[PDB]
Amino acid sequence: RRAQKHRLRELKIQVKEFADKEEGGDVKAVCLTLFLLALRARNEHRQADELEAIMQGRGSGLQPAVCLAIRVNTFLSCSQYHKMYRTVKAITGRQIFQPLHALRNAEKVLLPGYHPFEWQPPLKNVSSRTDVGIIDGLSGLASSVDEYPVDTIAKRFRYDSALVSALMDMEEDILEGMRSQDLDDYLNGPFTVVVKESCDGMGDVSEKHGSGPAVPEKAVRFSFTVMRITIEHGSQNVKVFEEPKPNSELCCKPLCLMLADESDHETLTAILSPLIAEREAMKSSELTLEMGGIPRTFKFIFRGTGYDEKLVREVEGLEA
Amino acid sequence: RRAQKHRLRELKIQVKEFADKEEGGDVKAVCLTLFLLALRARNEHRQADELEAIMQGRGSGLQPAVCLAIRVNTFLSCSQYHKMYRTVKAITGRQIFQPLHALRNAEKVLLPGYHPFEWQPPLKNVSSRTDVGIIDGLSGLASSVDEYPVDTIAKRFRYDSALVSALMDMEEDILEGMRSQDLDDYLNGPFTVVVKESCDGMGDVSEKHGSGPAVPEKAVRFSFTVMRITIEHGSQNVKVFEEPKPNSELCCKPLCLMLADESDHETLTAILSPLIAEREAMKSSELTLEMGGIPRTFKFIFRGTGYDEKLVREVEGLEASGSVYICTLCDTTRLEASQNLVFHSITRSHAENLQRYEVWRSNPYHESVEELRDRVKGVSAKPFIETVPSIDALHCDIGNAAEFYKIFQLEIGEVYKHPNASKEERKRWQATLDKHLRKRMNLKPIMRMNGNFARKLMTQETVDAVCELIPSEERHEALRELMDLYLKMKPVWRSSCPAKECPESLCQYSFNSQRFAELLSTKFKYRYEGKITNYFHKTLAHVPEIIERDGSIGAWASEGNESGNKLFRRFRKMNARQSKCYEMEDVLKHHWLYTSKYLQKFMNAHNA
DNA sequence: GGTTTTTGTCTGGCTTCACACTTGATTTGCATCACTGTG
DNA sequence: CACAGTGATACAGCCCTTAACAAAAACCCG
DNA sequence: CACAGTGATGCAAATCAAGTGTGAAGCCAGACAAAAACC
DNA sequence: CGGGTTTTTGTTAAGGGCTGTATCACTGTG
Ligand SMILES: [Ca+2]
Ligand SMILES: [Ca+2]
Ligand SMILES: [Zn+2]
Repeated sequence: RRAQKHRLRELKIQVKEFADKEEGGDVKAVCLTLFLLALRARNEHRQADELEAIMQGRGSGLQPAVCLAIRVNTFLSCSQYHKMYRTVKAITGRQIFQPLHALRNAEKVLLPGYHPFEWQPPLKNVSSRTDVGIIDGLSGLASSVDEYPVDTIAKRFRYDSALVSALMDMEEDILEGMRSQDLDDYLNGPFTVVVKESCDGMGDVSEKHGSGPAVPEKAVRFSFTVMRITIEHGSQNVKVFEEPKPNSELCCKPLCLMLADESDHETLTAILSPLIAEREAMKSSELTLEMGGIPRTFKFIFRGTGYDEKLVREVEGLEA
Repeated sequence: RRAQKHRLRELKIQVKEFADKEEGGDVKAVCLTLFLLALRARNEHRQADELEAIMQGRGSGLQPAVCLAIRVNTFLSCSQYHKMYRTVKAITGRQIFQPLHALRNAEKVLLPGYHPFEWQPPLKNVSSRTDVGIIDGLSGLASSVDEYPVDTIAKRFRYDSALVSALMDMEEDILEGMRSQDLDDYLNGPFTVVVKESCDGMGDVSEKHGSGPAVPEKAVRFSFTVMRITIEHGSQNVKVFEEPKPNSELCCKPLCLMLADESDHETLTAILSPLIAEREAMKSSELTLEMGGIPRTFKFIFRGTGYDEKLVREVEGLEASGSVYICTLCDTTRLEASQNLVFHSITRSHAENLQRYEVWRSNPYHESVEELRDRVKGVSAKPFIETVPSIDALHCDIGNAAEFYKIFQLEIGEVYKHPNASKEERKRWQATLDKHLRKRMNLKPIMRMNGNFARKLMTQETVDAVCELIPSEERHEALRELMDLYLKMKPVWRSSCPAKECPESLCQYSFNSQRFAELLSTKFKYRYEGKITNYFHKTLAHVPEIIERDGSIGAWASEGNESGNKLFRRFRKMNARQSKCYEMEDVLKHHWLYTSKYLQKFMNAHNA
């Protein structure tokens, strides 16, 4: 490297002084172009195509989004992925899989708290901030010695931000659906979105050791799916996206996981009150989101169909 | 392509004149150097390495062996690997990975039954064929409706085939160790191989649907691992290998997997008889096997230590498990063991148990039931598996920790002043002990005691948190000193090399044992007058003798077999066919592939 | 209209990739089989 | 002293620019 | 009428290795000649 | 045999950016 730099001590100087004049000072692009022309003069076309793919990250590389998709949908843990990446490094020599920090950087885009959303009218009792991530499910429940004892752990997502992330994960799907029925592409009619929220407790979940309250060995999950999305066109309505597998495990997007008891009622109400408040506030509100270069509005219709009979009774008044 | 030549016309002239006058005339090469310099300055070393690889010899494409190694060690299943390979191919273009059929072809080298071998003394009662794979564990037992009913599903490797597969998987480690010992390389002396047999029966395995016998919901695994390999040189032998993690899940090798009850002696013996026949046949023979192009001979020394207390009682011939004869190494009654607590001797063996069964059956002296049992020292059944006298470290620790838990539960109630207590009092003692244990050291209450619970409860903070609930001070000091004694005792029978990393502890074990025994006999007369646990008996009597006889206690423990049991459920649920007739075979093959070591060095290529 | 950029061509000569036929010889892809797991 | 995870976080290693100087290996010829 | 596995088996589709003479395409030489977006 | 010339490789310190590994309290099969 040092010998090449010392021999090439001037060539960089005049190529950069020309780049400052002809282009602006982008030495990498002009050097790549000159290499491509040199290869063409030497008559290698497949090699030039491969180099172009490499510069575009197609011939190799496996972009971090693709690597994260592989790791997540292959049910591979982070440590196992690191082992596989390290051994592929050592053997092949190139970088076929991306590093864990790159995966984690690409992770933040899909998680809630990255896109900007504005409400009109603003949601009642819901903050207008657009960077809320994983918040405590207790909603700041009083946990001193003087009040009702708390023995639950709950991490939950704000309902509106979670809906924004779920809608943005299917941006291409919504565009394709709107293209399929020969509608426009920049149409910004008010979308009508129906969401099936399902809550069901579990049993025989092993309580762990470690610092925390006397947590019972029961877990209650809250989740929602996006069933269908429609736009208002002309006098009637037309569907854009319909889930082909409504009962699959790939559509039951989680919302709020608390390791509490289903039979216990006070803690259940305390933890699930904020979500119901947000849902009631959003029942009559309009969500604005920058959907692929054109702002479009959203509407929400909620159906609580995914409850078993015992929880339905325990919630909606009925006894036993 | 054409509209970009008129920015480069005014530059290629000086580029090529410089190349002619200084480099020699090459333009593509000098531009390669310039582009590498620019890319490395821009901090695009990934692209720089890709360009270097593509311009140099193309290293694209992984070997089927390394693909299989990744697929097995990264805990992956065939369908997930297939979709990973499909997406990688479809996106990258070139086929970096290798297909499932190629991986399946490449995995026949490691599985037993593909390499040639022979025995210099022809083994008795077993075929010399060298192309046997997974053979039925039932050994062709009669399944006719008229015969004794069968309810077991067993798939099994032949013992010598598994041994030769393991040995020439071990081949390159053996060669590397031989080089590292400053010896020759092509020497072919009588190798001695020491292997460890571990057997344990599990529970709560979910029986599947489908055609098959009335199989129970219990499983028994029979696994072995290679510990030491030695070869003779002049007047001494050299340690050609030594297992670094004898208790890991990467060393125990599955050999015979069956779904049968541990205590169902009928089917247990029915399935394990061929294994003992093979062990007896090959315990007095010699194996000739090529090793890197040069034949080498193998001797075998066989030891059984991976057996739990109940399984030793069942297969060695002791009464049931409780009896009055408590130890599996010495013939001493529970009361006599409770009064002596110090001095004993290891005096049981498989041949002694066989002859004692012969005496019990024939009754050569015309004597009654009680006196005959007294003469036969509790042997009331004929043994069928040879096991050496040893101690299972994990179960010993678990039992000792449970006993200490009960001692704390009693002491927080001061039973020494209240000889009579009620069930409500005992329940309240248990509840307060659990609450304060949680509050102080933060352990949840459990009903079956684990080993992590043992390790966390065997601390000084434990006796601290207990004694802050005991009003008296004499109990405080007694518990503290007993706890210190136990912590000084534990390292000896839990370390891989007791004679290396714990010399002072090993030396002081005897004095600590005497102090512990007399402390119990004096300050704990309310628990240990006329009765003591077999695990305390073992720890206080037999551990130094076993150290002197063997070399280490704990390297032969059942930690590896427990880890294999952990792997068994994962393999059954994600890496095996979900049918009652092929699941066991698939689990056996995948577990053998995982425990293979040729597929493990590939994932440690980063240190090369 | 001026100015600059962007494509187009010119003929002889060079290299570089695809194929024209045939017969095997592999490698690779995907459907089938009776089952599980969370209730 | 069971041993291989399990994932987020933070610090260390390696390497790029500036520019002038220093230690070291290969031929030429008196 | 849940749905994503679970791995071995087996047949069908795809790719290729062997022989040399073609075509078909990209590019090199330095120079001349029309379209198109800002004034 | 050794200056003399030419070429190869490294070195000093201030910053930026990617990459690798140790650390934290825990898990499970018992
Ligand atoms: Ca349920
Ligand atoms: Ca067991
Ligand atoms: Zn004993």
